[PDB]
Amino acid sequence: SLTERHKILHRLLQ
Amino acid sequence: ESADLRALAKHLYDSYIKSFPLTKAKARAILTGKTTSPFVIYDMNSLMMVAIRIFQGCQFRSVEAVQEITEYAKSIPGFVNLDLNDQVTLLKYGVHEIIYTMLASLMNKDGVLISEGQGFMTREFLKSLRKPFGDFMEPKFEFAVKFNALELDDSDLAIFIAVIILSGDRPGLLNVKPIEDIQDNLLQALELQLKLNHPESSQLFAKLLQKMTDLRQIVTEHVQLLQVIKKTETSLHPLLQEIYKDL
Ligand SMILES: CCCCc1nc(C(C)C)c(CC(=O)OCC)c(=O)n1Cc1ccc(-c2ccccc2-c2noc(=O)[nH]2)cc1
Repeated sequence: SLTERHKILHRLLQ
Repeated sequence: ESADLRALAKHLYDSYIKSFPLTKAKARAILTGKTTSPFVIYDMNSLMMVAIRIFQGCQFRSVEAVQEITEYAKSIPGFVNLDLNDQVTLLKYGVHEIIYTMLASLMNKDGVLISEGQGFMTREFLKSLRKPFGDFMEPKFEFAVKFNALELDDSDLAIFIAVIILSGDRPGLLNVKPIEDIQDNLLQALELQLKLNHPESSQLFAKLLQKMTDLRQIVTEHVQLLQVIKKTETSLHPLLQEIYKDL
């Protein structure tokens, strides 16, 4: 849910 | 150990050189004129050659810096093996603290380099912007002058910002045990690096550690300052939006 509430940040990590 | 602590310091220094455009070594040489000169902004006229203009243009590099810090984080040994949810938490709560550390390198008592050193904005001009915008930078300037009197170089700063990213007490962290065991190891690298890089400053480690709490409160006071703007000043970049929400 952290990666769902931070889609831009989550995508910069992958 | 020790020999491996030195290898980690070199690894982080390399990564830091690769991720950030302006090192402290370049910035200082620009600020002191020793470089082989930035445009100087001191009022509205020298800017166009208004507080919203500054405020919105500042978001530009801020977005780019979250990207650079995120890439630097991904190179910290162990970091990409952590639960991906906790990777988001550490970056959410650390990016601003890292911005303010790196911002100090670009500051003196009299102003701040901007646009990768191609400009210099004066502290007087920032402090003279209409309320409440005039107070946004002053807490950064007073932290920067104290922090620069420690006289760290980039090789020290590389490990220091790694220590800031790997804080075990961030809110919402799922599994702190693996985060705390990386930071303890980075704190060990920092302690050893400061012994080597500054054999004369007995308690520079202790002095440096106490700055980490200074940063935390600049971010707290900044966030409270920004809530008032959003209430009384009628945009924010979606990635700044996602970092500030519930922060
Ligand atoms: C609200 C927070 C204020 C911060 C801030 N305040 C100013 C002034 C108005 C005081 C400007 C100037 C500016 O753009 O206003 C245009 C007229 C500014 O950009 N930011 C954002 C910023 C973000 C990241 C970095 C950074 C980080 C890590 C490594 C390197 C850098 C870096 N080194 O050189 C760069 O350009 N970025 C630096 C600066």
